[PDB]
Formats: sequence, structure tokens, C-alpha cells
Amino acid sequence: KEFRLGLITPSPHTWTKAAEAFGAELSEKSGGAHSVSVFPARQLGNEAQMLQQLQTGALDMAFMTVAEVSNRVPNMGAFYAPYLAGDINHAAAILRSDTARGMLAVLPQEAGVVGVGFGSAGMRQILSRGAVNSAADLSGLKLRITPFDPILDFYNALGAAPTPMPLPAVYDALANGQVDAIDMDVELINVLKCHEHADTILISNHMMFPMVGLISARVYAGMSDADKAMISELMAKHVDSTLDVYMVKEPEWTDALTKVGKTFKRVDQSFFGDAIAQWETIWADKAPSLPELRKTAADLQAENLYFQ
Repeated sequence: KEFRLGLITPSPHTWTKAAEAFGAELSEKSGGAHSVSVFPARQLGNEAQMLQQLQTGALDMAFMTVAEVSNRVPNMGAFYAPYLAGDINHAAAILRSDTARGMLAVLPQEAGVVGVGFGSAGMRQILSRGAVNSAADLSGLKLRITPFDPILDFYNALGAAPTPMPLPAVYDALANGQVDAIDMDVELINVLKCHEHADTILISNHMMFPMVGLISARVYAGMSDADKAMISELMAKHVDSTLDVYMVKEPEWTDALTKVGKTFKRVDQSFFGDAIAQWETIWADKAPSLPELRKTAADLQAENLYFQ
């Protein structure tokens, strides 16, 4: 079978490279019986469209933001609690936990997909065209976000003017004033060069940004038992590999952003004032897994169960 795998990330992106590597290994491990054609950069549609077609089985596979999945499955919102993870190594440990993996079990019924495991991209940061000395400076700023509710809620609590926008439009929107600021990670701030029309880079690490490897449940059901096991395990390995890339590269991409001539500041949870508490109130009855995920995150940190 020639499977198709969609992503929204550009070609240089870690996810796209991981999907290509998965595709190569599947071809080899299957003795050429199967192949994967990778379609990055939104070639097959936006993420919402891709999920619709995973659900029907018109699309076989995706490396998808958990952000999009949360639009369909609001419990995935739990991963976006601000400052749940203290850094990318903590985030990776959370995403590998039994608590997190247990949350995947609902996906075949609730979204028509099998989730094999979690990967991630980088922590979320803020880039702005003007000075930002306190959270009050975010008030009324047209601020680009990924189109999902957890981040919309965070910025609405802060009083910004969040504006959903997909990746390809972001650079131009900054350059032309359609937005004043963006929510982004350091990999894409580097790759998309969004720092070019920014004044201030705020390294806030305010939210994690998980990824999930998905197989259409309709397609999975048509696979032989041997292939269900082999393909899901292999995909899980490649999804998991992204966590180690970000563990290594996150501080490297961050340091590169000290060399682009802009005002560079690190801020912590206190910077955001009451927005974190407001977010909790919004999400308490939307994402029932949140208390258990918070306990898991706290235990990983207390036990020093990651590189820190």
C-alpha cells in the first residue's frame, strides 16, 4: 500500500524530516510492500481538513498538532495549561508518561484516528513589533495564534487581540502590520525569519506544543494484524524521536535569536499575572484530565526524572 502522510510544517521542519525518515524506514522494513508519500506544508489542506479526511480514511496518516486535535477532542486542551512544563525536557517527560499516553485511547471513537504516541515542537514564545516591558503592553495587540482554543483563551485573559493564522501568512502579516505580535516557537521564528520585523523577542516558554502521529482508524482497521503492530510501533518511534531533537535544539535555536539584533528578554510565569488562573477556570470543566496531568508533571519534577 502507498500511504499518504500529511503535515502543515515546512520542509526544513523537524516534523517533516521525521515523517520522511518514517517513510524511508517503512519502505525498508516492509521489503517494499508499503511506502509513504509525505505531503508537508499544508499541501493536502489545513489541519482541520486533514483531520476530516483521516476520519473518513481519504487520508491515511498525519503528523498533526495536538492543537488541531483539541478542536475535536477538548480534553487534549489539558496539555496546554500554562507553565505545566518548566522547559522542553520536562515537557518530553510529561508526553511520555502513562497519564499522557492513556489520553490517546479515546481517539478512535472521538476523532476516527489511532494516535500512536506523542512528539512535540518547541515551547511557545512571543515576538512583538513594539516594546514589551510587562503584560499590560500586550493589551489590544493583534497577536497571531495557532487556530485552537487553549491559546485563544490565554491571550483573551491577557487582553490581547488574538488572531488565528496559519504559518505561511505570518511573516507577511508582521511585515505589513496585519498583526503586531505573534505566538510562535524558536524553530519557526528562525526558519520563517519572523524576527526580521520584530522589535522584541520574549522567551516565555509559556505553553508546550505537542504533536501526535495519527493513522486513520478506517485505514488501520484494514491492515493485517502484523502490519497494525509494525506500522504503529515504527510510527511511534519516529514521533518520539522529535522529543529528543527539541531537547537538544531548543536552547540552540534560542541562542541564535540573541544574534538577530533585537531586544531579547526571558520572562517567567509571574509576567502573565492573573491570566494563568483565568485559564484554569475556563478549562476545569473542559479537560477532565487536567488534575491528573498536573500531578504527573509535578511528580516528574520533584523526582528529577529528566535532564535539568
